[PDB]
Amino acid sequence: MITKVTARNNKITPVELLNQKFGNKINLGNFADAVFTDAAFKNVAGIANLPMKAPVMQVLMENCIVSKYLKQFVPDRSVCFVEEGQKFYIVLEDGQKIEVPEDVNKALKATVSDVKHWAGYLTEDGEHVIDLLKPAPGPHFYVNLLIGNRLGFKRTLQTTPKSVVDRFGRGSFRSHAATQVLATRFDMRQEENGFPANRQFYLYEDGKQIFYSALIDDNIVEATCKHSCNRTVIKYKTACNLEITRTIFLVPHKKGFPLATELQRIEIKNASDKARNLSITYTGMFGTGAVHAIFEDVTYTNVIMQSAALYNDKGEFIGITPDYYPEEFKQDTRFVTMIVRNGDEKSFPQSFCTDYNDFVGTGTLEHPAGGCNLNNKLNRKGPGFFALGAPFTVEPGKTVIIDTFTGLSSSKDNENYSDAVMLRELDNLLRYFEKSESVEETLNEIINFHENYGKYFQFNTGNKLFDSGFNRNLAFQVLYQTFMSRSFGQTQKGYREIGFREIQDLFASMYYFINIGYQDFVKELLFEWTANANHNFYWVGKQPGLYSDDSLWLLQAYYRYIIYTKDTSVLDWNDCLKISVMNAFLLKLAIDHLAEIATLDQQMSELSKEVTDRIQKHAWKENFFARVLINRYYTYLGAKGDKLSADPNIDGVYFLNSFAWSVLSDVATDEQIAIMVDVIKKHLLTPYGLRLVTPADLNKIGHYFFGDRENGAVFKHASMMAVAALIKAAKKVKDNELAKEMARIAYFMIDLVLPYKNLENPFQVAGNPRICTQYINTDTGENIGPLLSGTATWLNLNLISLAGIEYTRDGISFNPILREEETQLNFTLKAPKCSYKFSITKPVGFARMESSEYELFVDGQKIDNTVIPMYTDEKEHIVTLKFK
Amino acid sequence: MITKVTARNNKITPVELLNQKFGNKINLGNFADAVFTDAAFKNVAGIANLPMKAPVMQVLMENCIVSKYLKQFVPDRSVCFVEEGQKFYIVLEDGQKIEVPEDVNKALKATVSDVKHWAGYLTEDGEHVIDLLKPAPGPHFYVNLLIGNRLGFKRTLQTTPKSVVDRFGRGSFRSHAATQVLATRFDMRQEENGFPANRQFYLYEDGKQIFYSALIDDNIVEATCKHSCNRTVIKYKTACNLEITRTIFLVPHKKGFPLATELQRIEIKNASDKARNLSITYTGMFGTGAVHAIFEDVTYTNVIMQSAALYNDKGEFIGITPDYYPEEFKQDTRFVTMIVRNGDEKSFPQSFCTDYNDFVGTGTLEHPAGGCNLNNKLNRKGPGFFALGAPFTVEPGKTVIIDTFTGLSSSKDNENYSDAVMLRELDNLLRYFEKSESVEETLNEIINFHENYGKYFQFNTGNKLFDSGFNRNLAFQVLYQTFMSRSFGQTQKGYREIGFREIQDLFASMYYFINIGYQDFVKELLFEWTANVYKMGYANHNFYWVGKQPGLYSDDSLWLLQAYYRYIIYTKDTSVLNEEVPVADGNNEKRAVRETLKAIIQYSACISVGDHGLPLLDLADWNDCLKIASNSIDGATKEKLYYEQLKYGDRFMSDYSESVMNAFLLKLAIDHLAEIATLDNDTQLAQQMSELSKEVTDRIQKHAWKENFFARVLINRYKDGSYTYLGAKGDKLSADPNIDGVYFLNSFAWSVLSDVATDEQIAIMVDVIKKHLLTPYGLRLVTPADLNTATGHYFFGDRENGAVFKHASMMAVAALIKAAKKVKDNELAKEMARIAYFMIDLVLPYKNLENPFQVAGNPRICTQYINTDTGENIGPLLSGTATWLNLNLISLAGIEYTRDGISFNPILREEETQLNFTLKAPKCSYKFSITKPVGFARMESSEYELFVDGQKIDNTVIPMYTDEKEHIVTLKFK
Ligand SMILES: OC[C@H]1O[C@@H](O[C@H]2[C@H](O)[C@@H](O)[C@H](O[C@H]3[C@H](O)[C@@H](O)[C@H](O[C@H]4[C@H](O)[C@@H](O)[C@H](O)O[C@@H]4CO)O[C@@H]3CO)O[C@@H]2CO)[C@H](O)[C@@H](O)[C@@H]1O
Ligand SMILES: OC[C@H]1O[C@@H](O[C@H]2[C@H](O)[C@@H](O)[C@H](O[C@H]3[C@H](O)[C@@H](O)[C@H](O[C@H]4[C@H](O)[C@@H](O)[C@H](O)O[C@@H]4CO)O[C@@H]3CO)O[C@@H]2CO)[C@H](O)[C@@H](O)[C@@H]1O
Repeated sequence: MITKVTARNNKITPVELLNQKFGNKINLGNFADAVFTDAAFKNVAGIANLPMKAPVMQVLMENCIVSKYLKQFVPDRSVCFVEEGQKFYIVLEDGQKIEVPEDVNKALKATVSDVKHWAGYLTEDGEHVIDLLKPAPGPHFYVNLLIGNRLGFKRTLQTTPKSVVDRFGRGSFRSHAATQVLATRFDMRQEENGFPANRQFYLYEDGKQIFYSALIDDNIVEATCKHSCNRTVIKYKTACNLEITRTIFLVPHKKGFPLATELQRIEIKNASDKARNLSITYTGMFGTGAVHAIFEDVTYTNVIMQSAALYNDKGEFIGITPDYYPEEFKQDTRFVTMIVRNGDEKSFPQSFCTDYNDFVGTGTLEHPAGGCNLNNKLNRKGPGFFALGAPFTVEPGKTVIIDTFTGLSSSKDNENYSDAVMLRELDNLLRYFEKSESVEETLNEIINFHENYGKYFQFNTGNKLFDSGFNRNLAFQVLYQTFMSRSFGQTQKGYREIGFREIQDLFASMYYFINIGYQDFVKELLFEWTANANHNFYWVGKQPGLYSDDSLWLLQAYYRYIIYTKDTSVLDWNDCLKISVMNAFLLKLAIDHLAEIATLDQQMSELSKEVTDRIQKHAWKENFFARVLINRYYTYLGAKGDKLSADPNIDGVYFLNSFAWSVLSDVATDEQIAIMVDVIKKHLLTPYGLRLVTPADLNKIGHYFFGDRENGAVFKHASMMAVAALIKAAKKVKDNELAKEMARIAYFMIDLVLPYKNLENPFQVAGNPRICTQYINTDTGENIGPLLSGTATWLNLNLISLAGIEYTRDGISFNPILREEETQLNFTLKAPKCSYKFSITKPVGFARMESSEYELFVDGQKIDNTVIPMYTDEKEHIVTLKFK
Repeated sequence: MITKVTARNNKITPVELLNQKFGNKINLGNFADAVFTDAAFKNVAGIANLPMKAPVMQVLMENCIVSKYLKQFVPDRSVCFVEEGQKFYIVLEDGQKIEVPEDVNKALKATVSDVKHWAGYLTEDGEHVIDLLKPAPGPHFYVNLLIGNRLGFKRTLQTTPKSVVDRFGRGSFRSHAATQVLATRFDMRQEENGFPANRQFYLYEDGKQIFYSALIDDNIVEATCKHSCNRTVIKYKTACNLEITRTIFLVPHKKGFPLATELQRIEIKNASDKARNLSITYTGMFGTGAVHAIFEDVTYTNVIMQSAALYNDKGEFIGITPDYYPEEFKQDTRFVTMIVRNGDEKSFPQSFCTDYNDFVGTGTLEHPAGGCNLNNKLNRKGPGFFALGAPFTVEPGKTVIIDTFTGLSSSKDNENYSDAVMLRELDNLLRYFEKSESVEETLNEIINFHENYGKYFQFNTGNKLFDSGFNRNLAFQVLYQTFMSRSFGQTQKGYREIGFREIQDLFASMYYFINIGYQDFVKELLFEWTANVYKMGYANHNFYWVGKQPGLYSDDSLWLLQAYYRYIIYTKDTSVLNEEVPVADGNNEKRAVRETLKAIIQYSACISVGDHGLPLLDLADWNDCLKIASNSIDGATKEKLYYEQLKYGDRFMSDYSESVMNAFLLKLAIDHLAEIATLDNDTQLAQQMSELSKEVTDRIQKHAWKENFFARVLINRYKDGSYTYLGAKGDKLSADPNIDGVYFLNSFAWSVLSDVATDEQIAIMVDVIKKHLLTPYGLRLVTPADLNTATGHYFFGDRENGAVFKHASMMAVAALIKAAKKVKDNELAKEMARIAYFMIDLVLPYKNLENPFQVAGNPRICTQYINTDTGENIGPLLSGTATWLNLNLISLAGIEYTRDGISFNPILREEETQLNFTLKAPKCSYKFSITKPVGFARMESSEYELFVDGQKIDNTVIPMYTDEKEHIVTLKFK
């Protein structure tokens, strides 16, 4: 009797119904937004001719003038705007082209001003400049990830602090494990990582509120955000003529500092002719110690703690701390402090509030009722809300600098802990940043650390956006994922520890660490993983012996480390495949790796010959290597004749990782690779990339709609593993025509993963332009989070492998697979005791050493041997490759 | 180097520093608010002489005029306002009383206008009228609880819907178990039960936004909320001259309706001379099916679902539903619908939005950017946000009525479920409420159900606020807690099932149900609880659809007997005693009630006992924070380890700590079933238990009576014999230099309730109680104690560390009232009634409105405990307090059901001279009326005359009449 139309419908879209109605009459261009005027969907309102896909109608409807303008046409009939000349017209379906009124014309020119840049843009350094007024392509697009630095300090892996910062500075900030410094929010929307107050502040002038850092109002003229490598800067310009600048970053560790400390510097310049008397109120919510109780018992979280005030030597209030009664929540101690600088004169906040209800009162968080006058009451209960108030004058031209210090001390660093330990460490901190210049110096310390960390591998291509993306941005993400695994990002908030299989992240970061003299730290990591085999850990281990794969990955870390350093003085993967030929390929590589490890230190050389011939005989099911080999009852899963498909047109399930790992372990013969590549291109290759698996009815042996995650998505970690295999095969195989095709697919799939290209057509693609995301939805092509993904690790490994580098017993095996369009490729490479300056020239077309003729020069002299040795002479070597 | 001042460590308060500075100079009155002008706390700003404690300075600082006025005095020096004459003055500490400016005087008169009513007020019907502008005394004070009605439908207890509504209509709404219809919020603040959008709406006029139901702005003139029995009404009046009225209530169940449906009727009257063209946008967030994932994986909760639109026969959009992919989240199907009425013409919404980001846009939730023009896009992802838009004209004088229908259908009612089942049921619903009058009729159906449910017991005292509080409000809470236990309120949001020991709630509601002809439902409940008992005598600890954790906590089983006893005695219905009920042990096996009650007593008396005869404690008992014993055997560990020793009757091989509380429960359980068996025409089973109680009693009173007080846990486990017991003189377990031992209030209470303690023992325990357990804020649960290695979780005053726990303190009052009727000493009896009435005045919700910003709580609903530092009544609003407060007030009024009928023995207050109440029985009625002179009076001591329909009976027992006529009972104390 009653109908149900879901979002996924073979039905027509607004833009399709715009073309069906106005296609022949007006000129619509390559792109055009539109929206339905009614709930029955019979009519549309649209705008013709945009420079890209964008939600222009959405932003148009925010203007009241345009909404009320359409009232005399919609919803009874359909309409479309058209930009003939510089004056806008409205087209009715009954012919007439009416010239729109001047106020309606005012909006339409302003709205369609810079649609090509609505998603922001990248600098030459790969920083994302964002406009706070424009809409987001998705929940991760305007997000930045910050990280501390605990290198050369006790337990780096567990203690290094971490925080997430969106374009308005919103989010949350953590110390060791899941310990919250600022409150994380566990609500219905991805967009809300933190409690809304976190990091925000108000400014008042003579009683009235004139500013709120999370509210763009009529008084704000310019408002931009620049996300960069390990800091975020947000600028504003008011109509009243103030230039406000927020800078957020995490403090790197010094002797005697708190375990976790986040710094926000707020500059305020008075650009007008007269001086102004203002006041700041800085707000935020501390995270609870009793995180589980937020669900089981919110009233418990409130009664177990109380607010406390902090005072220096001179009896001056400096800030607020939450004080807990239970001993288990006393092992961490939080704080927030403020320091107002006014040229020479440092000062502290003169008022405070610690009850959200009292602070907001009659109003809202954007316009509190009790915001100017704070009541200075310490709350007997939680939650740990705070507001720190201070007045200041700013003379005309001069700038007032306000520095905040939110943070945490902990028993995990200090033996015999108490709140007294936090009090010592907070003093150290406030002493260190006494002088104003101190903060700008520590920032440049951070900036330089990363610029210098990235120097291990630097592409000098023509495309500046690729170079910065790889040299700064990707390098950083791979660093970030070494410490954090998949534990903390925008939407990744709940308890995921450090995962055993995220040792994978080390495979890429290892060479970067060693080359800034942290070979010690790389050893420290290896052993901490080696200690466990277990499936998870942080301080102690969780879900022990759960997954079959975990143990096997460890060998690949040791192998990579040992081979690079010559240091012998050291000694299932799919989370939705509940029912392993993959593990056979891991073990085979693990056996053959340790064979190479032992020689450098006959048992394993023989063993691999047995271990291989087990798989290739029984696991090779005619057309494709199997995935799960059932010997329990249905003979197998993952080939021709498994009898487990959910597609009339496809015979069987085909797992991409069965191909990938057969090649990576050197099991599959050239005949088998050429057969699997044809299977891959038929089914697993889509317009949006290589998908993880073909359709399959696992009920006879889901959670997501088709396209998301496991049900047929382009899972980018798995697809980068396939590219790793394709690149390996394109170097080795006999057939050059196959080699060409495998490199064709590798570079095709790389262009769908490189973050910077997300800014080409961003309201379709989304993702994040500086940070690799998890998967591409195969209905929309939308890059979906989280921002923590093995994609980056393997994207890093792959680009370098394409560039030619491959570390072996004798040194570097150099075998570059350039793009068919590229004629030049240049990159600097570092080694522990030397450097290299690589430079490859080739004619247009496919070229590799196994087929094409070439000359290979190292410091003049011309080696026919493709291996380049690891020099220890402390000098930049010039390597040149000329393909004929 | 750096100092740390905590809230509790902070020496002087602002009001104390106001008195230290202005005490001798000005007159400050009994009450006065103040605030510190600086962070060092050296100076204060205050207002002298308020009619009660109130946060007046807070509300004063919201006014900009007054904030800037103080800038020329604070923060360097201290200040106080004083109302000398009708002009306000500011007093400096350096003498001068300066007359404040006229704009500052304008505010101060307006602010201190009605401080006596800032927390609202109660009507004569016990409805709480609330002002949306004034601040709340606490997070539960302006909250109301709503409940559906599944009586005479499949699985009442599990399927009855429930919702919580604050003064702005904010909150969340649930169907069976923890299934969310509207989104619950699991955040940092108690104040936020729901997603903020839930139940709110906007109104627009000619492009602009002119209203938001959760924002009082300059355009709002009047804005009040009236919380009542099972509905909430919120009224507004705008400057532009609109009279907006929201009415929220849950629909009672009809044939073929959805399992859960919530109705909000929005009336909008145009009081002005000209007609207006407006539009409404109604918003809300559906609850996720994947509730766990909100914490573990928020992105999962979003991708597993998508929005869907609903259309009727005529191709007209009616509303929105969230559509899930996983089969496990397809077993419930949600909806929201709207119907705009404009006299004769009913209509549906013309637009919609389902992406929070698109709807809010550049703005905020209070002022969305995309609010007037909705984009009609179905979201491919969650979460389940919705906005339903409709235009309408309202002629001058006429009213536009908008009715919403948010709700849920489910497989738990319907066999072979799909989304098609929800679609059938939504049609039924929208057919039923087609006519406009229909909704006002179903409301009056609800109102009448409760007015008529309450008629079981009605006080007709002088105090109207007491009467309505007991007759309407308490009655309702006790109903609400029968269905919901402690599962769903404002702050009680996480998974708590139906607890076995919350059968206690039935003890009070039972007599109300039977007297509206739902003796069937009362039987249905009894059996559902009884089901969870095993063939042995132990039982499960909790349940919802299936029951779990058998014999885990030691008390649970024993409470069931008190339910059966109370039911049987009231109805004389031994036919329940011979009925077969599904066991929790194995197979599809039945056993008779007679043996299910025989086994329960046989377990706690013979099987699971210790050294000195009394029952074992296993893991724990009634106290949820008394974890002690090492290695506790489970109910079916013992059913496998009782078989091990033997290779009925003989005791279980252990030396575990014996719960002395459980000994009193078992003793009453044994003595109750003794009374049950005799009435079940049985001389043998009565003779079985009659002897048994004599043995069961003399076990306790000999070994458990530790000189000055009955013990709590009798530890019989340590070989060396250091620790002989817990809970008396000489236990050697106190954490107070000035007190010898731990003293548990429930050890007193249950010794009296089971009729174990002699009059000598009661008089001794009452002196112990008054020394330590009696505080200004009531009877506390236990004295300080180093039970050690677990240390405390709460500061002193909250919950377990020395709070006045009101469920436990009402159990103590039950004992005090019992003892005040029976005992020989009238001077003791007097004193025990003195304490009973003292503690009752700290629990009755209506008295919270006397000094509410100190006391908080909630004026219509009993809360959990009183903090003994502040006197603040702390939530949650679901508490055994109400159940026992109900039992206690009735027992004080004289009523006590026995074999022969009503044992009438009233303990009036010493101030009261009159007391009248109507009582209902299954086949008759009573009109009680007691007159006495000022002073203490009881039948055991004072002389009296007792009249029943004229004639004067010397027998104090009044029989249960079956003549269908109102009997007049009169008591005159000389
Ligand atoms: O394997 C590849 C890669 O995966 C990354 O792993 C992800 C998976 O991609 C993803 O499918 C999986 O998701 C969970 C989800 O987080 C849970 O919340 C959800 O829980 C359901 C449960 O399944 C139901 O039975 C129950 O009724 O409700 C709950 C929700 O309340 O289950 C799904 C899977 O079934 O999450 C994985 C991460 O945990 C990894 O990061 C990477 O290491 C892997 O290599
Ligand atoms: O006994 C009287 C009465 O109690 C009511 O029960 C309440 C108790 O009053 C209350 O003290 C208790 O509080 C819990 C709290 O809800 C839990 O969240 C919490 O959890 C801790 C845990 O203790 C730690 O070990 C762990 O590391 O962290 C979590 C928090 O993340 O534990 C406290 C107790 O210590 O809650 C009880 C409700 O279950 C009952 O309703 C009533 O029946 C009793 O008569």
